[PDB]
Amino acid sequence: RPNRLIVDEAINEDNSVVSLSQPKMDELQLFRGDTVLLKGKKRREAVCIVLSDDTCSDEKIRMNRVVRNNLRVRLGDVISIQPCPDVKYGKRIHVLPIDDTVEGITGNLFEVYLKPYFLEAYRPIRKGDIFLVRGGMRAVEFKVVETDPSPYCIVAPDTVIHCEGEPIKREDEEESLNEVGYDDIGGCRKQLAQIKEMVELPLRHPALFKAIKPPRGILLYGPPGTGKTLIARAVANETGAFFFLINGPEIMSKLAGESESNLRKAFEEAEKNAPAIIFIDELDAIAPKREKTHGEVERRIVSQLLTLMDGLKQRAHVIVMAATNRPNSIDPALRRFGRFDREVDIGIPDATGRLEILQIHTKNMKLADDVDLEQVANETHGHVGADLAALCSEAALQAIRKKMDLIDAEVMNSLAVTMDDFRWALSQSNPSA
Amino acid sequence: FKAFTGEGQKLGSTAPQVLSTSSPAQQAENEAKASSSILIDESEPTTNIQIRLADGGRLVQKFNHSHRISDIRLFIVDARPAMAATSFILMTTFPNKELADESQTLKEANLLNAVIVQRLT
Repeated sequence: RPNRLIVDEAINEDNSVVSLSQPKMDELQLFRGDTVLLKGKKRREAVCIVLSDDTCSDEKIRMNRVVRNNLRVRLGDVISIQPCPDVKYGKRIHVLPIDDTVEGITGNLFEVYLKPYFLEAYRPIRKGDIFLVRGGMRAVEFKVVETDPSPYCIVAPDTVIHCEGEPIKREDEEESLNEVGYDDIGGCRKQLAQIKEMVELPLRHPALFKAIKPPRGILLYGPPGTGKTLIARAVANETGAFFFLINGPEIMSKLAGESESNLRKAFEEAEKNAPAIIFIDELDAIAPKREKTHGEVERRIVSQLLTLMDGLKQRAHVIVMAATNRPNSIDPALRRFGRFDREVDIGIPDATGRLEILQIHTKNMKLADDVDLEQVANETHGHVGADLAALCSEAALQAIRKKMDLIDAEVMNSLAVTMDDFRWALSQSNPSA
Repeated sequence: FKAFTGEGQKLGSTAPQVLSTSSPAQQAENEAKASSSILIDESEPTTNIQIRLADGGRLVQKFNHSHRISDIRLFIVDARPAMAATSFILMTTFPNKELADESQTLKEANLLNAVIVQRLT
């Protein structure tokens, strides 16, 4: 069916844009800027706007995280799209914030977040939709409880918006946007694509591998703080795979026998939640080089890890990934065929990567007109994602401390970080690599 | 948890809507007259651009590429003469870029599609 399309990530960061290929647009007789009524899995409906994209396959439909969550749909699913010309300029539209993100934030959530987001853009809206508004160095969510034309609506300069406070609790079915997503990582686009091609199919279509081998060990290595955990969390989130973090220090802290039992039970639990992803953080802490280890209990725990990982063979649809600094950092026999047979090098983000990371970390931050992330990204040599995040945070702190001499969300949104603040934070960067 | 309570002050300024242009059937008749007044090139492809109005548009109209935005600016007034006394401004959407120059052809403006929404001038 022509209306069936495969969901894909969207380059356009706007919250209400659906990118489609021009051939498919004309075939569907869909004109850019028209409203579309997307149909989700569990009878979910999302009203958005279609936009052309040259770099898009005909069947592929590019979408933003917010719309995906609104439809309870993940990448690679099939959605139905049709034009919905029957849209009216609703007058009474009731929207509410979400408690988990507005806690400790005061001042009317209007003229600060809702007003600038809507203004006069004519953003389409549907009942029950969840959307995210960035401001005051915070990302506030909002739920469209009611709209004058039930259920579809489009805001208009004559639309009356009601924001009666009383933040609503997050229902368990909904997945909070605070969780890590594929757009939350910048710079390692090549490695990230490699990881997609490596792990998407086993988790998304397990029946194919059970019927028709799959990769069982991926070793992510690089300087500490490069966001390896971030990568694994994001991957688990989009693929809907159970995530189990096994911090190396946490296991090493446990006394002899307790640590091995904890590791064993972690693998067994992950197996019982198949499909699942196990992230062995700081693997070198668990299984250091043979020369480094000087204790029977460590060699015992290493042997136990090898035995369990070998037992994974009879298991399936469980992917184990670990974090290190260099392959030679861990002892041999761990990279032997099977166990950790595949490797990936996150490396250091490049100028474009640093720019992407800075943009990702400054989404909520209000930067002055003179602040340009490209020039600084060019200057910021040898900074890791953690370092870039800390630098942005330091600039924000510099701005806040400067303003304190003179919390109300209006005041918070009033202050804006300037290039001088970034230059000062830069002087205090303290690079880690 | 009543969804009809309190109030929120107006988003924007007052909008002077009258709609004193006769019964919409008359509007449709005048739109048909204006459409017939459009000179179809017969060679360049034809596209139907629908327009949104403050009260409500949906005014689908076939058009060509060689024309200028002055063509639509005049056709809208023809189909809605009341707009003659009410200056109108047309802008695209996402980005909401205001379409100022009229001398440019539609091909020059590469706007052969329904991003035509009317705002008070």
